[PDB]
Amino acid sequence: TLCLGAITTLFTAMCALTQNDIKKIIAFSTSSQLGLMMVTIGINQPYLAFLHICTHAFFKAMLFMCSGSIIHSLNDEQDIRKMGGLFKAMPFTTTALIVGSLALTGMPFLTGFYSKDLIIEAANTSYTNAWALLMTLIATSFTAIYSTRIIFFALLGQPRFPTLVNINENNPLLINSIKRLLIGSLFAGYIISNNIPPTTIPQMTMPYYLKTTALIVTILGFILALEISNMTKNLKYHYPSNAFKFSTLLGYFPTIMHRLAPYMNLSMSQKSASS
Amino acid sequence: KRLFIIKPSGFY
Amino acid sequence: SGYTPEEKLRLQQLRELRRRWLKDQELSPREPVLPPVIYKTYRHSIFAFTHVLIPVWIIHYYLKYHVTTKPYTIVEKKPRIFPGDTILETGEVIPPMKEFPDQ
Amino acid sequence: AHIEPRYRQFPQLTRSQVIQAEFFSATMWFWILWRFWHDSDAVLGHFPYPDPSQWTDEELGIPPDDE
Amino acid sequence: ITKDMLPGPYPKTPEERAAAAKKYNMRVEDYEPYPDDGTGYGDYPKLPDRSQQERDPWYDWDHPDLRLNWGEPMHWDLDMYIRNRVDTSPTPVNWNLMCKHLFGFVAFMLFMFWVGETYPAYQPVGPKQYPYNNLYLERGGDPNKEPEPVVHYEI
Amino acid sequence: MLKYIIPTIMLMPLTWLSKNNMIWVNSTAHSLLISFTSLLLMNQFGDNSLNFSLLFFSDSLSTPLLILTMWLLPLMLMASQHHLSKENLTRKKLFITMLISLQLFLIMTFTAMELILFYILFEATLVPTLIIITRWGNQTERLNAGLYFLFYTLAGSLPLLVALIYIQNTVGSLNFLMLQYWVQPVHNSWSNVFMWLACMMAFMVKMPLYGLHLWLPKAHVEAPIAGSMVLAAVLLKLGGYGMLRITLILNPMTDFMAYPFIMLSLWGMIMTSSICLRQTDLKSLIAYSSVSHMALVIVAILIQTPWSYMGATALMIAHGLTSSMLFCLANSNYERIHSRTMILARGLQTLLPLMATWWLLASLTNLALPPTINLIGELFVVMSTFSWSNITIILMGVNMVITALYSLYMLIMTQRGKYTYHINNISPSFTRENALMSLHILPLLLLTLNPKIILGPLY
Amino acid sequence: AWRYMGGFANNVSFVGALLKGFKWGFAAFVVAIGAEYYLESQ
Amino acid sequence: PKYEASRLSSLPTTLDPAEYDISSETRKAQAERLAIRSRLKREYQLQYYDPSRRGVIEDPALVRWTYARSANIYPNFRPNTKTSLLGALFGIGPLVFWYYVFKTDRDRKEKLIQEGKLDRTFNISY
Amino acid sequence: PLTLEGIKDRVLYVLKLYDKIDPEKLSVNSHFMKDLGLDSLDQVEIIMAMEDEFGFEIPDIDAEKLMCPQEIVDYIADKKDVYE
Amino acid sequence: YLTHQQKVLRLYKRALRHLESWCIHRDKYRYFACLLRARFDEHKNEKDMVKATQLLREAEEEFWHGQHPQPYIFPESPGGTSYERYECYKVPEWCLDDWHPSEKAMYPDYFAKREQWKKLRRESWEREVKQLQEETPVGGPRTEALPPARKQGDLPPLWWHIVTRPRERPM
Amino acid sequence: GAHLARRYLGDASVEPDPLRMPTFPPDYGFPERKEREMVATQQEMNDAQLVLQQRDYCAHYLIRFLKCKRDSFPNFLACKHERHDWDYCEHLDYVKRMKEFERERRLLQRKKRREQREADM
Amino acid sequence: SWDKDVYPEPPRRTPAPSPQTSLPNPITYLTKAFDLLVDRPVTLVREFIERQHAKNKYYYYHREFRRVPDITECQEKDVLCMFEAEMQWRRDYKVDQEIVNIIQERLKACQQREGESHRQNCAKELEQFTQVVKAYQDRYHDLGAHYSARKCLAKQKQRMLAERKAAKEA
Ligand SMILES: CCCCCCCCCCCCO[C@@H]1O[C@H](CO)[C@@H](O[C@H]2O[C@H](CO)[C@@H](O)[C@H](O)[C@H]2O)[C@H](O)[C@H]1O
Ligand SMILES: CCCCCCCCCCCCO[C@@H]1O[C@H](CO)[C@@H](O[C@H]2O[C@H](CO)[C@@H](O)[C@H](O)[C@H]2O)[C@H](O)[C@H]1O
Ligand SMILES: CCCCCCCCCCCCO[C@@H]1O[C@H](CO)[C@@H](O[C@H]2O[C@H](CO)[C@@H](O)[C@H](O)[C@H]2O)[C@H](O)[C@H]1O
Ligand SMILES: CCCCCCCCCCCCO[C@@H]1O[C@H](CO)[C@@H](O[C@H]2O[C@H](CO)[C@@H](O)[C@H](O)[C@H]2O)[C@H](O)[C@H]1O
Ligand SMILES: *C(=O)CCCCCCCCCCCCC
Repeated sequence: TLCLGAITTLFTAMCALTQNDIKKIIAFSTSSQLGLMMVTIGINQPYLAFLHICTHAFFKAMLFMCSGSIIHSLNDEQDIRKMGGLFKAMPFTTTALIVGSLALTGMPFLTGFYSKDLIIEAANTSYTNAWALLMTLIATSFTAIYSTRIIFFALLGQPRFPTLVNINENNPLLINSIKRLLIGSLFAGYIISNNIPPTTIPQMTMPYYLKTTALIVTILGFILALEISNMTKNLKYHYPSNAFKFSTLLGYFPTIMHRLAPYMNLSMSQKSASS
Repeated sequence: KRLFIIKPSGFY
Repeated sequence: SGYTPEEKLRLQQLRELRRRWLKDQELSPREPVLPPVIYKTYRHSIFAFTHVLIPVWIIHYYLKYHVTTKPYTIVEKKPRIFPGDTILETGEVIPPMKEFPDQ
Repeated sequence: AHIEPRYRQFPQLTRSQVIQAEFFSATMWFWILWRFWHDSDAVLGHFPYPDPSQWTDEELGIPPDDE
Repeated sequence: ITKDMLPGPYPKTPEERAAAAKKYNMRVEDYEPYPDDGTGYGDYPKLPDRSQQERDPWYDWDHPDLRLNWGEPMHWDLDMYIRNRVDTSPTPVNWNLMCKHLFGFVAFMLFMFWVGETYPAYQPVGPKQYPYNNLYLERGGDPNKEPEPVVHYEI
Repeated sequence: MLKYIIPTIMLMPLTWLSKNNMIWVNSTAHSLLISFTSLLLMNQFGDNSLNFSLLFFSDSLSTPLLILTMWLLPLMLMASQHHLSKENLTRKKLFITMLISLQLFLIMTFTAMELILFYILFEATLVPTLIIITRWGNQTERLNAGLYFLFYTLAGSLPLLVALIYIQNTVGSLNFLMLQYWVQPVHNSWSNVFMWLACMMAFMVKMPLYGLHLWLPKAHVEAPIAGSMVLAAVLLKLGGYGMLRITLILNPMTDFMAYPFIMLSLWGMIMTSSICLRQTDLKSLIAYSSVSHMALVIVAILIQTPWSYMGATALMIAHGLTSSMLFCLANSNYERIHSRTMILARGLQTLLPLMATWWLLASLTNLALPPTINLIGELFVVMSTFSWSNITIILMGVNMVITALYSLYMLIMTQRGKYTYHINNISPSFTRENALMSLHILPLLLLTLNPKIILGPLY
Repeated sequence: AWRYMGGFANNVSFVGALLKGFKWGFAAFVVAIGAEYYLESQ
Repeated sequence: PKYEASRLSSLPTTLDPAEYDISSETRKAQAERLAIRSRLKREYQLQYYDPSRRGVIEDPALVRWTYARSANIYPNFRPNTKTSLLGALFGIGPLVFWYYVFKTDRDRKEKLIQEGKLDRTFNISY
Repeated sequence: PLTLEGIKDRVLYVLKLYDKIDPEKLSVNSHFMKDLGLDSLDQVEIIMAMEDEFGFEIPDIDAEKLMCPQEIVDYIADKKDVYE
Repeated sequence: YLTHQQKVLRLYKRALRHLESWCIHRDKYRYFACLLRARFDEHKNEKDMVKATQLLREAEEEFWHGQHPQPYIFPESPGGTSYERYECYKVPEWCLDDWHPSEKAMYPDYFAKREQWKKLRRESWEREVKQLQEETPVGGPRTEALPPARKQGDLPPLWWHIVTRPRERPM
Repeated sequence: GAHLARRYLGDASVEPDPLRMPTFPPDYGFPERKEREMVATQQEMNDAQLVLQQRDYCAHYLIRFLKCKRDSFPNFLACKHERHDWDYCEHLDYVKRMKEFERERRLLQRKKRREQREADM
Repeated sequence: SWDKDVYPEPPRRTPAPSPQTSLPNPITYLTKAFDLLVDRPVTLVREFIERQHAKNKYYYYHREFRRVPDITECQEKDVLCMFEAEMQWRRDYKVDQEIVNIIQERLKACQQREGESHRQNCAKELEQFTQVVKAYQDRYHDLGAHYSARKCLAKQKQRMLAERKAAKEA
């Protein structure tokens, strides 16, 4: 389970780096976060895996709700390349989207910090597969990058959406529902962590560089993400690499597996079994 | 305005 | 590479009919001709009564007088007992722990 | 509706959405700062981490070579 | 449908081929039956092994969901080539390259996980110590057989 | 059983002496009353079976099959009365008479104490069934389907007759209660190998076993709806019921004689399930689905464990209602578009919303969604075959995946997508059709609340 | 041109976006800890 | 880097060298294809648009397809070296393969049970 | 909620922001080639501007036929079921 | 079925849309859109059609190498996120013929006007068939094109399923 | 990390095996080595229903904390002092395990050193 | 309501409330509200129903099956004796299934009741479960779907023959 979770969290975070559909980026975010839970199972921390389930429910549900708010305002547009310039046009969805992204990336003392950071320390100081540990830390950096990608392309810069402006997030059903999850995305982790009874002996003694690894790699992820995002504004035209194509097309797994396996099975059915 | 919605019969 | 005059004429004629058809989808004023905080608490008062109080009465009656009258149907984890606790059933007093080494 | 679409222009905004959005953004930062003030150890370290190289051979029970 | 409009045996003469092409609403230059082995295709046309997803989506098909026209010959494996099933569309990356990169990625990761098990990470600490003979009774130990003592010391 | 045989017989004078326009009303009403009284057979004991007389007995195996049989008759009259509307009065009554006579043979077949009596009634069901297919089937190929059905059965059942008579000479009795006490072990020999095959092949052909199944897709594509319902619901189970009884006297030879038939079933179910993914005719697809489900029953019967026998019984009842539903659903489309081609009429959920719900519910039971009795039966078989050999779970698991794929494929293709533009006669679902669908699914789902009554003697 | 004019002319930077609400969050925080220092001092 | 087509990834039409080298003989063939398609389109539309029609427009192409995919196979089947070897390879072979898998597994299990080395401590359901 | 006049205004609005068209010699019936003196590459760019304006694609087979503003207005009104 | 001009103009539109997918930002896209337009303009007046075909073939190979693996798609275009989304709500108009009389009674005005359209369709059909007969060559039509109505009071042949098709947003 | 580089790249013979340590007698070099005291009795831990992995040499602090939590309900911000006492005890426990590792490492380095001394004659 | 010896339970030890806070316990007030709003009305309805029942007291009985000769005392092929011996064996088999169920129920209740101390405090229940399962397995396991007293007796004799053989060589 440790190695299954590690390849999952790394591979799906890599896929999210180049997705353009907003719902797909957040979908790959879930797969990456699920892989982290599977890593927590692997290092024998079931109650930490359970805590992440509870904290993740708040900000992940908000992120989809915020994306639905944007999609609705742009007449069912889901491509981030056609968003932009929404930071002031949709102030409340912006606030929720920023809070949700900060909770996902483990900003200290938001709901996501009370699970993920404990998970990273537990993994860092455990007797564990060294490769799985590295894949998990890199995936934590990639979380910062693809969260930056949503904020940068959806909210900042200049509008890239059509000319008839129909932006409107002033429905009380929309505001109130997101509001409650915003409050949860700030305090739920703190409230839960302070009320559950201890069932393990949490590891609290470690070197400084194992205690802050989650925060550092996340910050480096944000900085590196900003370099990439700003380079898209330079008047330079770039050819794609194999790594870019591999990330965009999801490692070719759906392309190969969803064509080959159905073909082989469906061909066996008619040619050999039936006829 | 309001437009007629074509639906299959729901009576039966 | 534009419409031929015959293509243009056909599109114009279908366009006239299509717009007439779409207009005829508008409902007339009478259609559909149909056959023959105090409030807020009351709305929430009736809901609490019918969806919480009535169900809990039924569940409590069912648990108390049918389920808990059979062995092992409801099994509780026995309460934790700590040094210095007093027991209600017996009145027994649990002794305290030793004196801790200073730390 | 009470919000009318605009053409090639910044949209109409209500005061409620702007004020509410700022209050919750300000709430986020107060919470972080307030938590960081009182619980900075949760981010930086709870206890000191010792240097094992500075433990004497006497307290670790390491006899001299010729013992 | 008369019997002259139904599939027949594999065509031998050129006149049969012309008759079969007409029955299937094809040009005789396009008509081509499946090779005459024992399989049992008869004279049914062999059409390109292409998914319906590859057909033009803007043309006004009689069956838009299937992208078929009434009366046109159906591929033998049409039910396998509906848009819900097997796609054969051109890919931006060559098929063989995609297989190389996917397998290479998976094979590399499996190797590293095996490497990471052989050289695990761990902290420089001794074993965790437990009282009462390593919790002999708490772990279900037999209370009638005295356990071999486990003694822990201060440091 | 006379309290069921005689009122079943009385259905025939009732149909022939009814007013011309009341033949469907009268036969349907009174066969529902007979179905109601059949619930008295639930007087079952923990140790002894319900032994009525020298001729007939009921136990926990035959009782659920009896209730399914008597329930199906009114459902078959409901399903048939529309496509038979043009038929002249005398031939309508002859059709109903064949259905009634089929029920009479079936209820006697499932309660016959003596195995040779079971044989004769087991064989008698062929006659009306063959008449229904060949006389009232729609297409030219019903004549061939009649022949394949007739001669596949007799090729196996005639050797069974010789074996049964041989057993009576050797043992002195074929009474099933007697055999329970006088059974002697079957020793290894070439004579006993062929006695085993004679005792089993007839039931295998009816189930049908993979390799002897080719008659069944033929029979279904040509039969009228009532023929398909009784074929799928009950007539296939004559083989299972027969196997469950006769295996008593075949031990311990079944230990090794079952191997080839377990391999055919275990591999057969994956082949037939895969075949369903490519079927173009809706009736043929449902027919191949039956072969796959009944392959589980053969395995369960052959490995002879309490869990496998309980699962076999539940599967037989659950499949009976589900497959009968699916044929009725497919027929209701046929009565509108007059074609069995699955891809002809698509997107029917847009035009027939409530009929699409019945389609969804039938598909979900076909893929064995928990806690339906379809799943209970399948699960109990999977549990017992795992002990028989842990490797079977791979084959069992793969079949579960393929079963879901073809069940939902059938639902997606016919109910979802875009409707076919030129098919403009999809008239709203009739009350009769909706009632027919609900009279299948409702008892099926109600049985989930008290599954013990369909679990058989081993419960 | 409309995308670079009017209410769209000036958008925040990424760091400016993350710091939305920091000013008042800091103002409230400073008042809160000053009050806490007072209550403890008494 | 040239495009390499595969069974499950066709050559793009714009990279097909036969797409550009178009002769008068190839334009003649394309015209004849469009005539067949147009003739069938007209035949369909005359029934599809007929206000008095209610039912299904029977499509002989669909009937031919369903007929070919079933009834037409055995008449055009020939027992020869190909179908016999495919018939044997995927007809008898899997049964023999699975027979040995399960038979070997069950012999091993039965030998351990008789010798008392298979753990069946709590096994009382079967 | 589009109207026929609303579609016409936006179609002409886009064309008045195209530097290759004189805004004073443009009417709903101006032919892009025979009147405004544009070429087919210019026409392809106009269609792309309309696609962005109204947020939907116009297929190449239909796009190549739209050779005046009115034809574009008629094409858009048809796709969107605009009758007033 | 595509001329050389049609092939070139399709590649230009297709290449610009993939360029826009790479550039994202409007000012950046405008810059490279003009550079790409210049490349098409240099060979605008090529006369040697063999050279023109070679230029088109090489350009297509260039497009294939440089295409975006995940280009932008309008939501309701084929392959888009809203494509076919509302097909489940589209109900054919013939379904109203099966409505129960009480259902029809709720819209007396709509169904009175519906009967006028059905009358118009009925009285127009014979002339539509005749017009197609007398305008179709002996060997049947050679193209899918249909003609307009010629006289006054006539309707274009085969108009019903175009005029009465479901609305794009039918609910 | 650091120790891992030494063991895997450097000389594994002078590095502790975390899965086998200790390999020297507890009293080797430690005249009068005291026993680890245990405050909580087996019955107290059993009644408190501590998770087995929590029934270590710091259980008395965990038991004191758990009692405070139940008594201070609904004030979930109390028991900070008791929680720190249990956390601090576990820190001291962890440091003792670091000392065992360091002690084992230095003994192995001494063993190797003596063997160089012995075989260099 | 049930026999406490068959379904045993340790004496329950509940600690007394010992608050260390000035805040009120919300559970204490909800408990009072639940007792007043839910329990008391429920109790009143039940007491009305129990009064009606007390007016119509009647009884049912647990059927007693006299012992009859077992399959060991039946002559070969004597169906009349075999039938009575077989039915008795089937009744005992059903009873032995429920005895295993009672022991399994005891084991499952102990596991939940003892919480995190269950591995130590449930040894007696685990031992009893192990023994009854062994005894049950000896009697009935491997008989097949067509089981009987005859097959059960044959299995027992095979086990007896193995036990004698080992004892001799010892
Ligand atoms: C337990 C404590 C939790 C923390 C509580 C903190 C409460 C703080 C409430 C602050 C309310 C501020 O409310 C909001 O502030 C921003 C400040 O940019 C104002 O925004 C202001 O600047 C922007 C441009 O920068 C312009 O629109 C304008 O100059 C002005 O509105 C909003 O008009 C006002 O609605
Ligand atoms: C933290 C990340 C951990 C996972 C990192 C995994 C990376 C491992 C990648 C291994 C797969 C590389 O596989 C290899 O790729 C190169 C470059 O395309 C291919 O190279 C080949 O393809 C290219 C492109 O057609 C051509 O230059 C030429 O045909 C040839 O060089 C090899 O045929 C292939 O074997
Ligand atoms: C001593 C041995 C002989 C024993 C005979 C015992 C029964 C004698 C019955 C004599 C009366 C039979 O009745 C005769 O048959 C049927 C049923 O009634 C009637 O005709 C029937 O037509 C149709 C059915 O076909 C129905 O509407 C209805 O059943 C009846 O009207 C005849 O109009 C009547 O003349
Ligand atoms: C193994 C136990 C069961 C074995 C049962 C085998 C017994 C024979 C069963 C079928 C009997 C049908 O009897 C006869 O069979 C042949 C084909 O087989 C049918 O004929 C059918 O197939 C043949 C051969 O492809 C065609 O030439 C013919 O056009 C077609 O109608 C006859 O129309 C039917 O009258
Ligand atoms: C020291 O306390 C341990 C810190 C963990 C370092 C892990 C290094 C991961 C590098 C890749 C692993 C390759 C497989 C051996």
